[PDB]
Amino acid sequence: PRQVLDLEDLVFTQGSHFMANKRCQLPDGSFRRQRKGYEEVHVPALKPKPFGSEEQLLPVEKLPKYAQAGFEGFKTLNRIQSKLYRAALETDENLLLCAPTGAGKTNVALMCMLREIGKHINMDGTINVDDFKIIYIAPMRSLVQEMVGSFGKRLATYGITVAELTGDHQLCKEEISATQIIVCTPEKWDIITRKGGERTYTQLVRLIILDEIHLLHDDRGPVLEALVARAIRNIEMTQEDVRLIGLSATLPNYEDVATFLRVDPAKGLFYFDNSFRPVPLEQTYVGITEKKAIKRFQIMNEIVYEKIMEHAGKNQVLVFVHSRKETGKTARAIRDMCLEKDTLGLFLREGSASTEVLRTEAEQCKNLELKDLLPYGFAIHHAGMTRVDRTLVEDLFADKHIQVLVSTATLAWGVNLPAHTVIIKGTQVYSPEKGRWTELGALDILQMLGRAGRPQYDTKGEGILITSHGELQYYLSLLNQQLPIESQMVSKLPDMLNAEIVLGNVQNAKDAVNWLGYAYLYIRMLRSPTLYGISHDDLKGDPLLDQRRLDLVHTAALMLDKNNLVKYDKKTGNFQVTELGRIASHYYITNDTVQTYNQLLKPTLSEIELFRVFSLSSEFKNITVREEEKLELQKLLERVPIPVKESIEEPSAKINVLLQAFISQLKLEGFALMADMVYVTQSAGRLMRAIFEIVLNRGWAQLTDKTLNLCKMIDKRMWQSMCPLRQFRKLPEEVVKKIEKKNFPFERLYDLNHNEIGELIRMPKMGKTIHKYVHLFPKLELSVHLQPITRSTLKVELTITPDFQWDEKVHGSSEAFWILVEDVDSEVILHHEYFLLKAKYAQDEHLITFFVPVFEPLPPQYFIRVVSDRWLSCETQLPVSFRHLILPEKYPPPTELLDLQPLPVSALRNSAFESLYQDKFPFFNPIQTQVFNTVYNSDDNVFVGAPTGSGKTICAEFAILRMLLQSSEGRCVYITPMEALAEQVYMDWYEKFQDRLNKKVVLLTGETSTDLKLLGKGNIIISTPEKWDILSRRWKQRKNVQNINLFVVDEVHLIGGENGPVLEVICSRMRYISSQIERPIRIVALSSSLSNAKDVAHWLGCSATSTFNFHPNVRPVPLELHIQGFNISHTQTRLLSMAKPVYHAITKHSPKKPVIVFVPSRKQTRLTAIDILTTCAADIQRQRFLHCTEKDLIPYLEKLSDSTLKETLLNGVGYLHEGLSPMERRLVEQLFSSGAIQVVVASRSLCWGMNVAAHLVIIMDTQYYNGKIHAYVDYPIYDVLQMVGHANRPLQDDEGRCVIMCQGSKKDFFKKFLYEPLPVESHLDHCMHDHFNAEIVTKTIENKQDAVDYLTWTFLYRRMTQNPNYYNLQGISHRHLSDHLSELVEQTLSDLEQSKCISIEDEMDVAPLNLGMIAAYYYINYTTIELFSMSLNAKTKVRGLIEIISNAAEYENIPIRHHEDNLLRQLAQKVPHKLNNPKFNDPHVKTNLLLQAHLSRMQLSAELQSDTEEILSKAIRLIQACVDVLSSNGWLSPALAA
Amino acid sequence: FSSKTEWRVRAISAANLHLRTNHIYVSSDDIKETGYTYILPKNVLKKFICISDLRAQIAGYLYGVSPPDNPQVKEIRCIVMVPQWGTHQTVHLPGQLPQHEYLKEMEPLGWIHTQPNESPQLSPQDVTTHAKIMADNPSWDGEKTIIITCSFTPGSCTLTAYKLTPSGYEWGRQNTDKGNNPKGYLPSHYERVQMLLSDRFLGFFMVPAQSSWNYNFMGVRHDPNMKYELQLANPKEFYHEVHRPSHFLNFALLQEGEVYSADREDLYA
Repeated sequence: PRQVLDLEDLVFTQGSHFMANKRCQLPDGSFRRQRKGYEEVHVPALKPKPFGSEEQLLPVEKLPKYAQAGFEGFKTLNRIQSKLYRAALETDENLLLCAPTGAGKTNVALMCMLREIGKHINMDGTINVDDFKIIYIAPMRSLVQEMVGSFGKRLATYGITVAELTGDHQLCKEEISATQIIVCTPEKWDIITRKGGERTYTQLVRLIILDEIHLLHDDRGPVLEALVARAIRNIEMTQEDVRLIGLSATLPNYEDVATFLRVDPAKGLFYFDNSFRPVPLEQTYVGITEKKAIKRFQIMNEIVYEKIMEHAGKNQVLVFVHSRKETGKTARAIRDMCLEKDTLGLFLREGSASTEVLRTEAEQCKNLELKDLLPYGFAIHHAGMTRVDRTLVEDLFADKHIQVLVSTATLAWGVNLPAHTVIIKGTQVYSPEKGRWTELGALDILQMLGRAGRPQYDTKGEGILITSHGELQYYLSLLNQQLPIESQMVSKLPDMLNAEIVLGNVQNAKDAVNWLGYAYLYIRMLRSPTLYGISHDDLKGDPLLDQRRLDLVHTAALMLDKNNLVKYDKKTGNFQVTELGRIASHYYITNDTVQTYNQLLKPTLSEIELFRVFSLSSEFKNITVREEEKLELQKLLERVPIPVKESIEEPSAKINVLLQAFISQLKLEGFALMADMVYVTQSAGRLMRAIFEIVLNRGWAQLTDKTLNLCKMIDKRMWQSMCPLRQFRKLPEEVVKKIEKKNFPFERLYDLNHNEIGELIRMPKMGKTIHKYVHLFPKLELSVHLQPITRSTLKVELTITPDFQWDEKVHGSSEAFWILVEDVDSEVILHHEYFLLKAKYAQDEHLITFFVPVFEPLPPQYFIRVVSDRWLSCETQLPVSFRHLILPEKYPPPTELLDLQPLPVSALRNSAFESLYQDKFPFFNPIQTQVFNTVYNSDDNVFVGAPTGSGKTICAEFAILRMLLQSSEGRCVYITPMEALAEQVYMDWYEKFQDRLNKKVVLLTGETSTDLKLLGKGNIIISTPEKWDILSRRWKQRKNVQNINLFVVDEVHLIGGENGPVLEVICSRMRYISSQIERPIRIVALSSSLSNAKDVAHWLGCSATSTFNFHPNVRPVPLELHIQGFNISHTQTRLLSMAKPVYHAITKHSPKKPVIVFVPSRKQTRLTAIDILTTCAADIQRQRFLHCTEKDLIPYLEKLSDSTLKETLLNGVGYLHEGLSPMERRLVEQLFSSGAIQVVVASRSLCWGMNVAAHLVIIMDTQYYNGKIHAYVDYPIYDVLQMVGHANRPLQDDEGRCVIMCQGSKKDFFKKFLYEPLPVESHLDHCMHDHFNAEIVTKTIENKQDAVDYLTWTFLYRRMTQNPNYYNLQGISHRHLSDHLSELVEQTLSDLEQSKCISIEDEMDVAPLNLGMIAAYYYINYTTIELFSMSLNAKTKVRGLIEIISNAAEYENIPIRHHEDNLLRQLAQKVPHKLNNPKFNDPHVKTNLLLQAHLSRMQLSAELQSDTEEILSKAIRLIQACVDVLSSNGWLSPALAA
Repeated sequence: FSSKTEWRVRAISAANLHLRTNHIYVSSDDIKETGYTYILPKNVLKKFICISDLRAQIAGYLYGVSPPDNPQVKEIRCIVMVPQWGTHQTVHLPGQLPQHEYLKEMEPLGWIHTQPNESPQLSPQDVTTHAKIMADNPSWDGEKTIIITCSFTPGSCTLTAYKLTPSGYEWGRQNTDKGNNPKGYLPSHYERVQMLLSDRFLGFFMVPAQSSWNYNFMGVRHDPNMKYELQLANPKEFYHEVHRPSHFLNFALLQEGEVYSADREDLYA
């Protein structure tokens, strides 16, 4: 069905100049006459339409009050504004106002912004700035820059920030976040949308005002086409309405424009033809007819002189030219012609005041050319002359002293000084983009003629247009409402299709056609098929034009696939984004250019080939080297440093030399040559950034360094061999060149004193400034610490320390660096990553942890570089050296899952035992089949390493059954690292054992009083490592802790995590007890597949014939893992961009099966649920995730409290977070398990406490914001493994699919660590003190030799022989091991003695002290009790004792998230006690605030109460410690207060 | 040298040096079979070839060790590049020998230098330079140090190893003529020693700290007695920007510029 079209044939070659109406009818009084070598056509000043019988200029005292303050000094409104103020203020309806240029469209735009602003009034205040944003799209940059000032002045009363969109992507996003009224060009807004920087505030963008929308005819028209299509499609899909205001010129097809804007022909459509122009203009046209350009130019000069003479003594003249030099050239020319003819005085007659003012200002003038003209009535105005001088000219003209301003279009655009008469001279401009002399565009012509007639002084404008005869018709049609607007989207359709695909809006040809329908092109093709290459036959064949749209989509996809920007299949019509396409869309590069780069770029390019490749870009395809400039090009060829392989007659050579000249800062002479220079430089910025991104992604270190240097060099207009002090634009070029002459490395200056540097440069006067600037220069310090993790992966903790004085004026809000880790040859990047240094976090260390692979031929070094992304020569390098690196031994192979037959339930022995396995499964999974003969039939300690969800609990149950068979009065203790998991297992085994086997199971809690009773009573003691350590710390006293028989430890692979050392110490203590207590405490360990399982087996007493380490590919249900990279450094932007991919993955992988999506935090859950539902609704498959019917939801939806949760569950989506009550959690879990709801969005912290398994597991953004360090720390691999293991449905699902969407930085880390088994290490060295003091008071440790012996039991000691470098060790030798053990133990003992928790005598014996006994008694941190004993005096009180408690080191882990500071600040002002110097980032002040809030029983947020409960959990033990320490001290009143 | 466009043509030629790095020939002839054997890592070899020039010779010190339980073979584990400027037939290295902490574990093994074209004998210049270095520095044992010559043959680099005999050492230490054919130079002064490549281990480079290595364009700034501190990094290219500051720095500034430049708004930025 699809057919390939000829896109370039379909396009309009003239673009902006293309003509659509073959005829051009002129008004009644529009005579014409052939004067001489030219034709003079006239058109009279249109008579204004008589005021309607019931229409008037209503004063500003009638519009709403909130809109009055925006109109300052304005008494009545123009006719147009008075007509449509009701539409622009009272309704949110899309508008299409067609008004003449210079009729006051900006005031209508202000009316619409005032409506959007009055929607937010903040009654007591003035405005709620941070709740809305308004986009104002104006076409020219100068126009944007002047609208910014105008609207800022107008709206200053509201405090609304009006800003232009400029700068790098980070600067633009910060600007958006900081401001409200975003003024921008179509290209700028399109590029920010493509890059996604505004994704965080598009929701708050409540209005877009497309000003001067006749740009749709221009080659820039596709930009507005894409903007409006995207805005409308987002409105329709996401349903968040955004109001479109189209301010357009009076031209045809405005009905189609309104259709394209979704504007009602009745309400939102108006038409104010040129009759309504506030200052009607008599427009005359002089079409020169001769066919020789020399005579054409001479006639042009004569005609401009004649027209100047026409109004010489009557009115002011604004002559418009194309070039800055041509400005002064023609101004001096006309001055000389009037001088020759003796008509010079007509302009400046004896107006003594005006003439003397002009003469004085001239004699004050610093511009020589303008000084030459100011004495007379002539003046020049171009951007290339001083700001002071151009404002001088502007104010002089406003004072009417000057009579003839010669200017280019920038004045007419960016400054509103309207003159009585305007004279456009020639209308021919050298376009480098087309590489030839072309014609003025409609937008520029309209703006330049808009100034014709000052509304204040002028009663009739006079616009002369001196053109060529053939082109006369084009401008006549443009200016007589006869230039119909026509889409140019066929020129750039592949680019827009690629942009949409990259943004993810369109995925397959169907969605692509759906988007294409909205575009303005669609309406044009529908209305007029012939003009767009379509036959009425085709139109009748496809009334909606679906076939033609599909053909266009097919052609665009074919181009994109051929250039490799998209992976397009002709079978299903689906699109897949390529990284090349991502870069192309983000940097607006053309598909031909990106293909050229993909074909040419190689790892081995040099700085000579780089320039050639850049020059060969298709963007310059039109640029052709002309002979007239060849001699100057040769001069530049001789002077440019980088040799040119090409021959100077190639356009590629031309671009090469032009770019080198720009960078070298040389000055050129030929106007066309400077035009080409400007064009190529402005293109080169983006082009070189794109090439740098390509090479960075492909991992070529040398070439990426070269290209980044070249990008920064172009930006800073300086070769990188220069003095880096030029980058400070405030410094004198003379002093920077003196420094350059005294050539020494820049770093030499840092160590010196300001006088020292001043005398080195021989500039003592500058010395202080140079010192300030050199110290302002950015600089970083790197400190690396590396630990081998396995034989093929290291871990590098890199600390970054700023070494410069931050200064907002030069640096700004942030500084961007690139961290590159590359191999010995520095030819392949192993790890590249961004790094943002925000101003808030300067002068402090930043940790950056990453995993870098190490290959077989162990290289001598790797290199880590940090290079600024903006500054030149701001680099720092550090060689990481593998000279003393000891790689752990390669781990042994897993115990292969021998192909045993399915183990039948009869294999078990006891009938009562089988009773609880009969009806659940008739056979045990192969893992249990294999492990049974070792667990049930054998007695030695057993290790079972199987992937999560492999039923390790059933093997543990076999062990319990074996113990019970040995004796019914045995005792099994089931240790589980997480309390939620402990609760789950307690329920499972209470239903399994106690209810059926009548065997007691007791779950210990944090109460030592009842824990002993439960242990002595029950037979299956569920415990957590800490709740059991509080018991085993006195195991000698507790016989119930001694006469155990079975010790089951659950997922010991959680030994190497936070709180893991507690589990490790209790397990090692049990091993030692067993060794001493005359009867082995047989141990059964369950884990995920562990690479280093042999060591743990040896530590725990296992045998090599009882170690069962399987592989992650041994799970009963196979797993399909998919990791999606999202290279978005910003975290919120990545989070919001992942939303649509979640829905796409749900559709692709599990369309009709359970899905669980794990989100980072407590707030992201609701947003993710709402977003998935919104996208499913945008697609026609609404409520598709509700496998049940709403009839079955009311009984459960009536139990919930969260109304939004009720809404999502009604639509078919549930969500879970800690803030929810257990009732709600269990209810949604029950619904999901039953299958009523398909999608469940759960918090990250909940991955452990979940009684549900789904077919599909999606993981979001595997990082979370730790506010203590204000950094996004990665997910622990234990938690991630738990999340992926939740994708375990044994019988319902043949496979389990899990998709993790993670940053490209962590992509490789997850790819590595999620497929292979999991190595585990010990972290006891850092949390050693607590348990060591506990054992000291228990008297297990009595001398440092016994301390070393005690350490010889810990799992730590085992790993200090296989992976020593992990523990700062330098050798596995006995000497090294003993020395490290002695150093560690001595350090810990010394620290404890300083805390006074122990006493060391003879430096060899340890004895307990009161602080140590109390800390071990109530399980407090030795540091916390030290702080308590020191801070607690005889005269403390509750007011201060609460503070002392809040300073306890048991609260350092209270979560500090984002948005948590402002409400904490609010809380600080209400609690009974005030806090001194409260830094709300501090967990201790936070904990004090929440303690006071709990005591005062005030209302708290759900998330804050979540942490309040955690605080109160340990608060009781902390205050008990307070009481006991004050008891020891002997302070009655403080003890009473405690 | 012409120094006007000859450097341009030579830079263009040097831009293609990486093609030579896959056609390497080792001259295994006249080897005495009795001395040490030497093993050169291909990564450092290829980097050295790439960073060189076709006309002006470059040279760098070799450092290496012996593998365990095999002292008659020597692995070259490091190459040091020092501030130098050379001509088409000699290299003017500084008197100071390399000194750094990492080098303290390796024993100097000689130097390696490029040659514009292959020759069948060790040149008087190379022998005299080797003898002078050995005499000045006691650590340079005359039985383990060697000279490695890389000759740019048509589309290839031919590597040959030479060892200095005691007679050649005396003649070099006494000689003072720097001409192409000094008196008393005989083919008995040198002998060929076995050298071979290896893909089994990787060596590294050491370049100066404060400055770069190539001074050919900054000839005046170089002195034989110049002192220099080393640094663990990788070398730049002969024609790198840093090595020819004159071409990039001798330009002029902008004064009253951009006044008559074209008007083109950068709409996208």
